[PDB]
Amino acid sequence: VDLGDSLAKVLPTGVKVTIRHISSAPSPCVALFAAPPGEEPESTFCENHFLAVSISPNENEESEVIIFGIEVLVYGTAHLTTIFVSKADSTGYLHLLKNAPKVSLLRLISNAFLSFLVQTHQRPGVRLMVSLFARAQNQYLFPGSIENPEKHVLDDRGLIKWWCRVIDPILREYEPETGSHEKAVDDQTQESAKSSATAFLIVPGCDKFETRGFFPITARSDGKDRPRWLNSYPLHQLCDNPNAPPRCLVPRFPDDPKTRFLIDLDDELPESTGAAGSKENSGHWRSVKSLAQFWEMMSFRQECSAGRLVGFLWLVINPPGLVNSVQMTSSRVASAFFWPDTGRGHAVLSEEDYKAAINFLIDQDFNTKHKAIASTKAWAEKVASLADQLWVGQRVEGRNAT
Repeated sequence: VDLGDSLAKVLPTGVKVTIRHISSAPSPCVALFAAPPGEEPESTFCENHFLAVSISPNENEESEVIIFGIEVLVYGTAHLTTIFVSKADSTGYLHLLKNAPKVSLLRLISNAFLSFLVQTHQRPGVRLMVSLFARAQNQYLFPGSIENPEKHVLDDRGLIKWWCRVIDPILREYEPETGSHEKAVDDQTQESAKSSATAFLIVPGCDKFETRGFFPITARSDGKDRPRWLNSYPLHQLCDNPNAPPRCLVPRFPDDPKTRFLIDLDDELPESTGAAGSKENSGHWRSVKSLAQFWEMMSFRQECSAGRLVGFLWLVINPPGLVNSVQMTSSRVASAFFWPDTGRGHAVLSEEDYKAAINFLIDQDFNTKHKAIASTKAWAEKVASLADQLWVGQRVEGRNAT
């Protein structure tokens, strides 16, 4: 599968953009889930992906300006692939694109990029998850672009609805499901031979009725027996032991408001925890006693109060030979699998060079058209240098006529 070609098929006819997809090779990382007492963490690898999208305000000119950046982290264990969105920002210069149709190009791009990474990181028989948290914030990517009067940002509620609309078409390429802890009918052999999926959304502070307000309108016509959007956390699909302490049941992503909370709660534990032969290693928090209580208390954190909201999204995909009733299995040992490389970027950088590529971009300026155009040329050359290529990326022309 080709990213530029996938993208060309969804972009409106005549829309021309340039893409640079850089990635890093899978390298060992800290587990997404904390280990329960007496066990080691699951062996976990992470692969960084970053897509920069630019336009040329005048064709047949070297002049490019970046309009969008999205970073996606792909985690792998023996039993779970996790595709996590870590960064996504615009610059506000998309308007410089002559004849730019009304559909959110940024939505189409994000959809296509995630779709691409799912197709190329899907392993046979292994559950795959797309995940993100949605909230308005100080995204690293493009400093000064906030001063650009043409950059239009959404608030928390708008971002949550936006991200669900990004996820919805990915979700609906897969078969409906009936329910994990639901009746064991003959929906077992049906949903198993085909790739299936459900989307899960939680917005702490919002009840089951208000939360449905965030769902795409497509959800109105799904049958009661096979909903595609659910207001809950898919615990039994993500965790092998739903009875382990709550600190083990929630994934820990970079810069995530919920991880910030997890870390504060972890600090309520005695420091004797983790130490050899410890008697203070139940892993139980002081102020929060269950997973249910974790989500409730999330709603009182800074990111969820005084008018702020954050939405947490999990798209859980069950490949053929797997239904949503099959509980997650553990790869832990009591106290390296095959990672297909078909969705690598235009440039595969070392961990060090990838960091330098992102940091260089962050160190640039996007306050005005002229400064952003200069920042774009500069970053493009830096990437080329790190990649040992003369020019990185490719140009894409939309083909979608519908």
